[PDB]
Amino acid sequence: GTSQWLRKTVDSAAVILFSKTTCPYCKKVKDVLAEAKIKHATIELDQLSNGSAIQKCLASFSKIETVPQMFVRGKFIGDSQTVLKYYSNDELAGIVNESKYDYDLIVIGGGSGGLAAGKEAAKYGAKTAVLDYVEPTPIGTTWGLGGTCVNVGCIPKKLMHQAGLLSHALEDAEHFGWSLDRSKISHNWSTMVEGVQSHIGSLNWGYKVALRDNQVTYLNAKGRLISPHEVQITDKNQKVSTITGNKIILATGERPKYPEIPGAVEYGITSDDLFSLPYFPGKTLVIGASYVALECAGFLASLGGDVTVMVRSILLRGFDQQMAEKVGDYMENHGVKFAKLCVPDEIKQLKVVDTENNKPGLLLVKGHYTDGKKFEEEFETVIFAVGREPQLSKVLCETVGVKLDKNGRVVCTDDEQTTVSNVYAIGDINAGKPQLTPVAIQAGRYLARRLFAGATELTDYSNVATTVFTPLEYGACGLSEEDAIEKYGDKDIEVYHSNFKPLEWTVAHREDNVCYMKLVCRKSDNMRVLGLHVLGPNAGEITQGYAVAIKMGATKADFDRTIGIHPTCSETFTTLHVTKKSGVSPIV
Amino acid sequence: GTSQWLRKTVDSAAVILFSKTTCPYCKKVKDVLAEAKIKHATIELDQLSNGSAIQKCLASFSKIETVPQMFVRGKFIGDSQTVLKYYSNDELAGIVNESKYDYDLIVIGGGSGGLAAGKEAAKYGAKTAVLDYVEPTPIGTTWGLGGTCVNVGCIPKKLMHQAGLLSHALEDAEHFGWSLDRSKISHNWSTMVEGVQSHIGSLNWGYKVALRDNQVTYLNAKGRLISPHEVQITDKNQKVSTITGNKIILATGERPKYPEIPGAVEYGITSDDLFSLPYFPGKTLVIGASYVALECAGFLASLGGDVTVMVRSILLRGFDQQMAEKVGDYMENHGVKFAKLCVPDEIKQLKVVDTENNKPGLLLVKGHYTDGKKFEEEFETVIFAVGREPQLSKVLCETVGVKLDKNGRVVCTDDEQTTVSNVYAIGDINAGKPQLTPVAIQAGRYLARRLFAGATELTDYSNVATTVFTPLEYGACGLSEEDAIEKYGDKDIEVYHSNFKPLEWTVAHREDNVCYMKLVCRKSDNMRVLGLHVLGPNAGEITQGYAVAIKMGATKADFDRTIGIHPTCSETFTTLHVTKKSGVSPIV
Ligand SMILES: Cc1cc2nc3c(=O)[nH]c(=O)nc-3n(C[C@H](O)[C@H](O)[C@H](O)COP(=O)(O)OP(=O)(O)OC[C@H]3O[C@@H](n4cnc5c(N)ncnc54)[C@H](O)[C@@H]3O)c2cc1C
Ligand SMILES: Cc1cc2nc3c(=O)[nH]c(=O)nc-3n(C[C@H](O)[C@H](O)[C@H](O)COP(=O)(O)OP(=O)(O)OC[C@H]3O[C@@H](n4cnc5c(N)ncnc54)[C@H](O)[C@@H]3O)c2cc1C
Ligand SMILES: Oc1ccc(CNCc2cccs2)cc1
Repeated sequence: GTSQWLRKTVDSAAVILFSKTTCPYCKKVKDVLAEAKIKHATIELDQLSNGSAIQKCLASFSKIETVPQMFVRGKFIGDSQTVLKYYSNDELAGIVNESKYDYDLIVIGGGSGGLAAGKEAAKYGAKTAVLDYVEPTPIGTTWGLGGTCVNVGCIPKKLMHQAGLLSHALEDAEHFGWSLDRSKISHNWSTMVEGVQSHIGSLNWGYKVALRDNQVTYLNAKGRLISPHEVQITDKNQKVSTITGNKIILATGERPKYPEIPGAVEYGITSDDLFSLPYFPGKTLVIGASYVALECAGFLASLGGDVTVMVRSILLRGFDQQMAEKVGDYMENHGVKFAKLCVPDEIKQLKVVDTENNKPGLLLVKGHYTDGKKFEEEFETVIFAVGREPQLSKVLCETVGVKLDKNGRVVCTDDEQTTVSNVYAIGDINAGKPQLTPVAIQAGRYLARRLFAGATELTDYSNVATTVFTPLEYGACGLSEEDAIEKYGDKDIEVYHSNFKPLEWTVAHREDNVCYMKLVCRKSDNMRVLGLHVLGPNAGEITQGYAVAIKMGATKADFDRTIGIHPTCSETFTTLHVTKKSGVSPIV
Repeated sequence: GTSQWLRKTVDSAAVILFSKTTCPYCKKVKDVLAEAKIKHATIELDQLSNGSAIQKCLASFSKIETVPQMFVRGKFIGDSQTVLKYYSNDELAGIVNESKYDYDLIVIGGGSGGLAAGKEAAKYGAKTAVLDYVEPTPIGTTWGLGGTCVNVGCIPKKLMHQAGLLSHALEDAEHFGWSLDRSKISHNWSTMVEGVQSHIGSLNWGYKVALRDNQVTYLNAKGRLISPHEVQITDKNQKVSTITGNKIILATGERPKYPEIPGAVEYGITSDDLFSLPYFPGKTLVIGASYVALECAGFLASLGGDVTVMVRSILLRGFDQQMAEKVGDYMENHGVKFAKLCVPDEIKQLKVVDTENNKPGLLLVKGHYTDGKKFEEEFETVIFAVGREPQLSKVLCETVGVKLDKNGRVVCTDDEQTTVSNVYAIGDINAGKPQLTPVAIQAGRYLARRLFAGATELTDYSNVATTVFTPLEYGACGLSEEDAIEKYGDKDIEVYHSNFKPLEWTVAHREDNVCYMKLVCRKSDNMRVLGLHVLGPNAGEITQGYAVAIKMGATKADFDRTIGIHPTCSETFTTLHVTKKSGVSPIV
């Protein structure tokens, strides 16, 4: 019953006050703790819907059933007079700071989930340490605090995506009446990297400050869990030492893989390097077909580069494959070339990168197709986006006993708990969860509230919406069409779909029938919406609101009875009617 | 119950077949009707939850209980042998064209709702006429088929808005690395208007083609209803004649109002003239405070014009007022001048418009502030945006019986029926309804299904989302905050809000804390979202999807459990936490 909740909370919380709102004796303790700069969690029992039962089990720890009761790391401290006695005797500081370990929580990894978990834990009185270290790339690139998204991920690529998009606005401008001469317009790579890097730098520093003003200790060190409560750390000056913590959170994420071919590590780069590269890549070869590969090929072509993408098999594996093909067809018609069904064999250096003059090198790529024929072409730059992976042998001593799945990711319960009872993992290294930054932040926030504040909310990991930021963006929430058919049978699946054309595209003389959307619906369940898909401008802003409706179990009927906002792209979802089974064309 | 439905359906349907999806006799009649180009509604009894009692109740009209049964305008026509016999003998075409009236449906008004009702009715075999005539403005402006939105509303105004937004792309371009000199670039009004008008012309054409292909009769004539079934039509040649119909749908919309001051009609213009003006307005005074006024002042400013808005009292009366003031503040910080608490007293002409050199005139405007001080200034163009009104005197003879509310709008039941049992009204003139194109369209399609296909679905007019396309856009769904407090009391209303900054605005050096959103919730009803508000870019794309969740009863918890898409603006709705009562700052 309620009893096992209360004991979990009391054993885990660092400082926690069971209080009531209309209690002037409770206010006296809150104010004293606030003046002493003592942060704590608070459980207002008159607001929880079974506070009476809780007030009874409290007596199992404190032998009293009144309010307030203050606890520190599992130990009952006093009622109002006892804490007030400690305070006027100068004994309150040394009691709240009494712990078996150096910290209440050590977070290994200062990325999206790590930093989120750390700040949230500190709010409730947990002495917290956050460790972060950025191991350099093969050519030596390195960056500041924040993790992959901040430094070499979502933030720089979308800013470069946006620089690409601005090229369309210079194309459109004559049709809308602006007199600029588009043919004498060049883009400057290094100017744009400076502005992107400058915003990035403002985020590293913002994070360092945030940690400081939350009383979190930031340690720029490499962590290693040598035992369930012991984390070993290495300085930037090689200096080694050991710190201890009650709870450990692992949040060290992933890094880009390289194919095992001669020349790859020596002569190629990855996305870790692309966002601070000091020279324009030049004629580029992007090898791979994930969203990283397609997004990066996309904005290089838009900034005027000569870009080729080498695809082993298909585009965007695991995504709706009608949509992936539409995405890829847009790119192929708007200046991205593809070497389909082709694979690399080696990279040969012909020219070394010129640091002085700020120029790329020259490379020779040898590959072959699946018919056997040979690929041979020279490129100034070669980017590998062939997947990402964790390296938990650098982080996690095998003797500690954290169970890893077959890819190297951490097996966790639905509350992020590992096979060692005090160790948890969040974000990209949590086996089988969506690898996305908002997921890592919600995971790490919600988990901090459970350990140190007595919350019960779990992170919900299903139907998390995504957006691929290719030249024509692709937004999705829910099942792909092939997955929905394979799960319920083709007779049980109805798909409503339609092309559309942004009103902005009419005067600009753009394509009529490339933008596309569809709803995938289960017949036998009130036409429930299993998955939404849209290819068009601003696809993230379009998709996001519908993720709420879908989390609430939206049906086709719900979409019909809601009225559109006009003129928008997104309103076309409110009047879909052509089914795929009908065979009627979806064009405009 | 069921009995009354079946008799309403049989009485107003034009041609209707009762059928079942398995019956191969019914398939025989469908094929004859198809081959004869006979359009008809079809009800498939085995797909309806009470097809048994319906099939029995059919015998009250036909004296048989079997399927298929074919009816024409209330009269039972036969089973399969009788239909086949009529076809075989050349009698079927005459039977199905038998009517007491010229038309099953006459639509007075060819705009958003009118066109939508007509096309839908035609699909089920209703012989349909739509009338549309555009009374010219005071200076002579006139336009083609489609209504106010297509020709002088949502379509031209968003295109002009979009031209204005393009100016920020060219400001933003230098910071993302593109070379162009923003200073040597200028805008050509007439080039822009040619592109807008070209798209509008292709909409005028598309609609005449759609009516032709649906066998709808289109008469470019002004309609007056003289009796319940008699519509008097007047030619572009002034020829008068009378046509009759079973059902009448009034869908005549509204036109701009003018203040009763000297010189307003002679020398001012309205939005009806703005979108096709052959010269650039020049220095402009917009008189009004509605969305029309603010959206037009907005794009005129972004296109380099010298723009002043003259406001009697407040901005955007009827919208959440905190949101309205953030809208006006933004416009004022970006080049729109405001003359506050001011009203105009007369317009004097200093220059006649120059048709020759294609230039505007010159005008002197006199007015006064609410404290008596005088207003006096020169402008080249004065645009009145002081409301809109219907002119049902020109459509509706007194003696017919159609009740009007005190505004001239038509009083209708929740199924759009007027005080005259066969006359209906949809769109802007339907009293008490949100005056929006998606609304007018949905009402027209749903009503046509009920008249001629046996449908029961009503149009749901509650919580229709909206977007105001000012320089910084404002999307909304549900109640204003002040309305929500007036209705439930302050203690029962919680408001979560935050500022935000688009990632696109970081490198562009745009403002940190100007974009804003809030959720207005009800504490006693599970923290139900009563109103959603967002000021920022793509606010209509942002808001639309959430309208579906609001319709389904979404709470604050529903927003919390959904994960955001990153990086987006709209993802801010998924982690809102600062409340207004807490007094914490909403900046970031
Ligand atoms: C090119 C690219 C684009 C992306 N775009 C998007 C997007 O648009 N939207 C989206 O939602 N997601 C996007 N992602 C994914 C997103 O970046 C990740 O899901 C997210 O960053 C994972 O966060 P995390 O907290 O799990 O780990 P990370 O953010 O990777 O942070 C882990 C941190 O811990 C550090 N660390 C590692 N080992 C140690 C150690 N032993 N000691 C100390 N510190 C250590 C790492 O160096 C790093 O700083 C993108 C990823 C890439 C590569
Ligand atoms: C400047 C402006 C901007 C707008 N922007 C938006 C927007 O962004 N989004 C939105 O949802 N709404 C917008 N609206 C509102 C939208 O235009 C109306 O809600 C919509 O047109 C209502 O459609 P309706 O069918 O009721 O009327 P209308 O579209 O006005 O159609 C009525 C038609 O009937 C004709 N008619 C009138 N009298 C007769 C007669 N006696 N005989 C025959 N024909 C006749 C009229 O000339 C007209 O063609 C805007 C309106 C304006 C003025
Ligand atoms: O809602 C909107 C709809 C279209 C646009 C302009 N289109 C930009 C693009 C051109 C090519 C790919 S994306 C802006 C907002």
